[PDB]
Amino acid sequence: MTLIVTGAAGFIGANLVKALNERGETRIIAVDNLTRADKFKNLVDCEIDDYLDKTEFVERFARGDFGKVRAVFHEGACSDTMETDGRYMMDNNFRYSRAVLDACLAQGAQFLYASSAAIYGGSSRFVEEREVEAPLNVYGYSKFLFDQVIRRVMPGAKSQIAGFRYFNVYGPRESHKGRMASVAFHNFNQFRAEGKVKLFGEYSGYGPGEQTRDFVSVEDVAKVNLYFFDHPEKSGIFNLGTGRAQPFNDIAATVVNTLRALEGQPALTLAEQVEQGLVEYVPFPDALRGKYQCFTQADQTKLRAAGYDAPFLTVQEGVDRYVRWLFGQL
Amino acid sequence: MTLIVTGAAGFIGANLVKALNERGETRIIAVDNLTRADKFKNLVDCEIDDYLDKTEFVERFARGDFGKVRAVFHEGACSDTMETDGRYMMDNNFRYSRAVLDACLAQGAQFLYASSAAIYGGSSRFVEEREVEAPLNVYGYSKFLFDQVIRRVMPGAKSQIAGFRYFNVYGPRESHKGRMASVAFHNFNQFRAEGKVKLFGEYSGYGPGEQTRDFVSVEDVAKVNLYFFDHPEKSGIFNLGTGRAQPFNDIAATVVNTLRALEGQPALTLAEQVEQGLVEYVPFPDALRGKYQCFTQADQTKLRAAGYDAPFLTVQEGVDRYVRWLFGQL
Amino acid sequence: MTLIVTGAAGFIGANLVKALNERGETRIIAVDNLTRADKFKNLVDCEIDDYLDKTEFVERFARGDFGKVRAVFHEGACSDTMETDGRYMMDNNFRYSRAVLDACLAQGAQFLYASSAAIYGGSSRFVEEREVEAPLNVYGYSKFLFDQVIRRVMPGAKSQIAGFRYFNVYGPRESHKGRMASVAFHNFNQFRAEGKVKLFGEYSGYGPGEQTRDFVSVEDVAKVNLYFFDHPEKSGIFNLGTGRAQPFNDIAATVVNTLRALEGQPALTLAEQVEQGLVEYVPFPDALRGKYQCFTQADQTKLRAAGYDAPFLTVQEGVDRYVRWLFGQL
Ligand SMILES: NC(=O)c1ccc[n+]([C@@H]2O[C@H](COP(=O)([O-])OP(=O)(O)OC[C@H]3O[C@@H](n4cnc5c(N)ncnc54)[C@H](OP(=O)(O)O)[C@@H]3O)[C@@H](O)[C@H]2O)c1
Ligand SMILES: NC(=O)c1ccc[n+]([C@@H]2O[C@H](COP(=O)([O-])OP(=O)(O)OC[C@H]3O[C@@H](n4cnc5c(N)ncnc54)[C@H](OP(=O)(O)O)[C@@H]3O)[C@@H](O)[C@H]2O)c1
Ligand SMILES: NC(=O)c1ccc[n+]([C@@H]2O[C@H](COP(=O)([O-])OP(=O)(O)OC[C@H]3O[C@@H](n4cnc5c(N)ncnc54)[C@H](OP(=O)(O)O)[C@@H]3O)[C@@H](O)[C@H]2O)c1
Repeated sequence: MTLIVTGAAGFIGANLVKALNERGETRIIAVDNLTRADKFKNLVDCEIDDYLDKTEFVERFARGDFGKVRAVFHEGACSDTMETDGRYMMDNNFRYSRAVLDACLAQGAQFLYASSAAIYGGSSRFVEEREVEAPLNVYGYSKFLFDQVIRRVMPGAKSQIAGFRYFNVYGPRESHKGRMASVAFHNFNQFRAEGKVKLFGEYSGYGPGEQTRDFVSVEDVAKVNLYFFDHPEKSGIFNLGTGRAQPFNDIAATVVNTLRALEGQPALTLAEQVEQGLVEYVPFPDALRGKYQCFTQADQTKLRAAGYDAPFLTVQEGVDRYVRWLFGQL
Repeated sequence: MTLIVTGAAGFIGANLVKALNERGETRIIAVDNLTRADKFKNLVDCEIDDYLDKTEFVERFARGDFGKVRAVFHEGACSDTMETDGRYMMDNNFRYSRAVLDACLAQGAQFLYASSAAIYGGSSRFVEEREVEAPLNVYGYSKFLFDQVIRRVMPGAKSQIAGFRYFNVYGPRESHKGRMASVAFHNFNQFRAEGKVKLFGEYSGYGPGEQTRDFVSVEDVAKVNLYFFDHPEKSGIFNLGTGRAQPFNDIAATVVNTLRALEGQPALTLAEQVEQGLVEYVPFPDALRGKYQCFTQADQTKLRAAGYDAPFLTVQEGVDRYVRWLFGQL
Repeated sequence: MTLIVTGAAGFIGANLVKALNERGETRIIAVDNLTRADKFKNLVDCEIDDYLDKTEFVERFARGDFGKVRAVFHEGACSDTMETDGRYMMDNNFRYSRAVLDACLAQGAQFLYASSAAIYGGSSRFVEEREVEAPLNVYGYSKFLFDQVIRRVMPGAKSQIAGFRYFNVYGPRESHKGRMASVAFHNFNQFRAEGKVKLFGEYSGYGPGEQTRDFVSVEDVAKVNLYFFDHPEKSGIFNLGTGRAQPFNDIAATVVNTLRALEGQPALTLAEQVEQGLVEYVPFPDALRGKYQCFTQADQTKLRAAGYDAPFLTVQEGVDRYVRWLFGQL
C-alpha cells in the first residue's frame, strides 16, 4: 500500500503523485529538495503522508522506516543539462539512484525510474541498445551510466525494474524549472510579456527552429508509469516518446496560434508569424556547441511490444491544451 | 508535572509561559533560538526550569532527559512568511514538528501545537477541511503538511493532539519580530517616529487598506491553549480567531485614535485621517504578488462545538489596550 | 514683418510659432537651446526664418543683425522650479530678460514676455500688486524681480510692454519637459504605462490631491498673446489664468475617465478610481517643503478691463481634448 515518489515536488514527480491520487492512491512518501521553495505549489492539490529532503531519505528507506513499500517512482535527479560539477552530478544522480535501487531490490519494491533520451546524444538510432548510446554532457552521462548498471542487475532481479527514457516532456507543474522548463512554457511566458516568442537559429545543418525533438505530454508520461506500476511482471528500459518528431517551430507556431485564438485572432502559418515578428530566432549559444541534440525520435517498438498500446497526444492537441491550462490564471 | 514550551522566547510561546506562571505552573522547559538576542526580554518576568537551543532539544526529549512530561506547547517555528529556503522551512517546521509529535506520542504527553490560517491561502471558506486548504507560500505549506499528518495520526492517537490555526495575532511580547510583528505594532512605532502610519494600497480588487483579516489578541490565544491543556480528552485541528473580519484600515485608525487620545486629541474617522496624512498607502510589493491573503475570517463553529464558548476581545478593545501597553516605556 | 520668439522650441513658444504661422506670419527668428534635442519636434510643422542658440542671440539682436523687428515674444527661460543654482537662474532668466527688454526699447519693438504665477508664492490674493507677491523658490524670484523692473520702466516707455503671469498651462508640445511637464501629461503617460495615475498626498493641510491650481490651455495662452500682439497700445502685467481653480484630483480623474471612454469603459468618480487603485498618492517630497504653492487662482479683473473678454476652456473641455490628441499616436 505505501508508495514512494522522489522528485515529488518536481515536474514529473508531482504529476505522478497527482495521477496516483486520482485513482485513490494516497499513502505516499514525497522526497525532494525544497531549497528552491516555489516547487511546493506542485504538491498543494496532492495527498501525501510524509515529506523528506533527498539527503535524509536513502538511509531511512534502507532501514525500513516507512515499513512495507509497494513501489518507488524514482524521479528525483539534478535535471540541469548545463550543471558543470560532474562530481555532484554523479553523486546526486548515479550513486543515489544506485542506493535507492539497492534498497528496492532488498525489499521487493517495484522500481520505476527516470532515464533520459539525452543518453542517445547525437545518434541516428534511438533503440534501447548500448550500441547506439553516447551522451554529449555529464547529465546524460549520469543517466547513461545508471542504465548500464540496470542492464547488469535486471536479469537477476526478482522485483520490477522499469526505466523510462523520457524525451522532450512538456505540460503542467514545470513552472519552477527555469531555463530547464520546456520550450512551450518558455514560449508562453515570452508571448505574455513581449508579444513574441524565441527559438534558436541555425546550428549544425538545421535551419532556424528546424531542430527536431519528440515532444511528449506529462499526461502520457504518467499513463505509461501507471501501466508498468500495474504490471509488476514487466521490467526493462523503455523509450518514452511519441515516435513522432517535430521541429521547435511547431511548438512556437502552436503556442502563438493558441494564444491568438484565446483573444480572437485567426491562426497564422509559421512564415506569417516570422514575417510579423511573432517568432524570432536567437543566435545559437557557443556554450551549447557539441552538447546539444538536434534530432530525437523515440523508436516505439519496445514500449508497444510490452503492451502499452494507447495513442499519444500530438503536439497540436497537447500543446494547445497546455497553453489553455496556462492561460487559466486571468 | 514538567511542561515544555518550544518557541518559548518568541511572541506566542512567551505569552504561554507567562500565562502558566500566572497559575502557579513554573516547572517549564523552554526551547528557542536566541541568535537574535533581544528575545530574551520576553522571559525576564518568567519562571522556567531550563533553557535549550532548538537544535539540542529533540535528542534530549526523546531520550527522556526531562523526566515525566505532561505537555508540550510546540510554538517554535520559523515564522518568517518571506523566508525563501524551502529546505530549511520543511526541516525546521514540518520535520521538527513530527519529531516532537513522535516523542509526545511515545510518552503519552499532550501535544498542543501552532498551525496557521496561512494554510487556507486565497480560499473563500475558512473551515477545518482539506477542500479549502491551499497555502500560498512555503511557510503555509509547512504548516499545511503537518496538519495533514495530524489527521492521519489522530484516530489512532492515545494522547491529546491539539492544533491551533492562529489568525492575525497581535499583542505584547512581539517586539523582536521585525517585519513579521503585527500591523498594530508597526503602526505604533511608525506613529511615534513620523507622526503617521502606513498600510498597503490597492491589490487584487481590494481598495487601499481594505484587505481584511481576523485579528485576535494573544490573550485569547493564551486562554484557548490553557483550555485544551485542562482538557486532555479534547483533540483536533481548530481555527483560532474571533469570527469577525476587519480591514487593515481599522487597526490603523484605532492605533492613531488611541495615540491621539493619549495626547488629549479628538478621534478621527478613517476618511479624516487619510485626508490629514495620518494614514498613507505604500504601493503593494511585487515580492508579495500572488503570495498574499486578502481575506481571512475564522469559522468558529468547530471551536465552539468543543466547549470554548468564551468571547474574544475586539479590535477596538484589544488594539486600544495594546497601544496603551506599548505607550508604557517612558 | 520680422518676428522673434525666444523659447521657440519649448512648450509655449512653439505654440506661439504655430499660431502665428496660422495667420500668415512666417518671418520668425526662433531662439532656444536644443541641447536636449527632442524639443526639435515642436517646430517640425512650423515655418521659421532662422534658428539661434540662446547664448548668441542677444549680442546679434542688440547689434541689429535681424533688421527691423516688429515684436519679440520672450518665452525663453529656465522653467525648472527645482533648479538650485540661483546664479544661473538669475542670469538666464532675469538678466537675459533685461538685455532683451533694453534692445526692444531702443529699437521700438513690442515686448511680450512670460512671467509666472509662481510669483505669488503662498499668497491668498492673486492680483497684479507688489503687496501680495512673495515667491517661494529662486525660479519664482527670477520672474518676481523682473516684473518689478517692468513696473519701473513702463511709465516712460514708448513701445509696448506686456507681461503674462501664466498659471498652470497644459496642452500639446510639452513632451520634452520631463518632471516639469503638466500633471495632465504625466497622468497620461502614467496611465498608458501602468493603468493608473500618481499625485502628491497630504501636504501642509491639503489632503491627498487636494492642492488646487488654475489650469489654462495653451490655446488660450496663444490667444491672449496674439490679442496684445494686435494692440501695441496696451501695456501692462496681467494674470493669465481662467479665474477658476480645481484640485489636481480633477485632472487625474478627468484623464482616467477620458482614457477609459476611449477604451469603451464607463466613467468613474474620484473615490471609485481611488478605491480601484487607478489613482494613488505619492508622499510629498521633502525637496518641495516650503517651496510649493498649494493654491492658485487668477483674478481676471485686470485682463478683462484691458479688453480680453473671451471665454477660457475649462478643465473638462481642455483636458479632454488634450487627452484625445495625445492618444493620437496609435
Ligand atoms: N523533458 C524532461 O522534463 C525530462 C527529460 C528526460 C529526463 N527527465 C528526467 O525526469 C526526472 C524528473 O525531471 P523533472 O522534469 O521533473 O525535473 P525537476 O522538476 O527538476 O524534478 C526533480 C526534482 O527532484 C529534486 N531532486 C534532485 N535530485 C534528487 C535526488 N537525488 N533525490 C530526490 N530528489 C531529487 C530536484 O531538486 P534539486 O535538483 O534542486 O535538488 C527537483 O526538484 C529526472 O530524472 C529527469 O532526468 C526529464
Ligand atoms: N500572527 C501570528 O503571530 C501567527 C499566525 C499564524 C501562526 N503563528 C505561529 O505561531 C508560532 C509562534 O509564532 P510567533 O508569533 O511567536 O513568532 P516567533 O516570535 O518568531 O516565535 C518563534 C520562536 O521560536 C524560534 N524557533 C524557530 N524554530 C524553532 C524550533 N524548530 N524549535 C524551537 N524554537 C524555534 C524562533 O526563532 P528563529 O526563527 O530565529 O529560529 C522564534 O524565536 C509559530 O509556529 C507560528 O507559525 C503565528
Ligand atoms: N506651467 C507653465 O507652463 C508656466 C507657468 C508660468 C510661467 N511659464 C513660463 O513660460 C515660459 C515658457 O515655458 P515653457 O512651459 O514653454 O517651458 P519650456 O518648454 O522649458 O520652454 C523654454 C525653452 O527656452 C529655453 N530657454 C531657456 N532660457 C532661455 C533664454 N534665456 N533664451 C531663449 N531660450 C531659453 C529652454 O531650454 P533650456 O532651459 O534647456 O536651456 C527651453 O527649451 C517660461 O518663461 C516659463 O517661465 C510657464
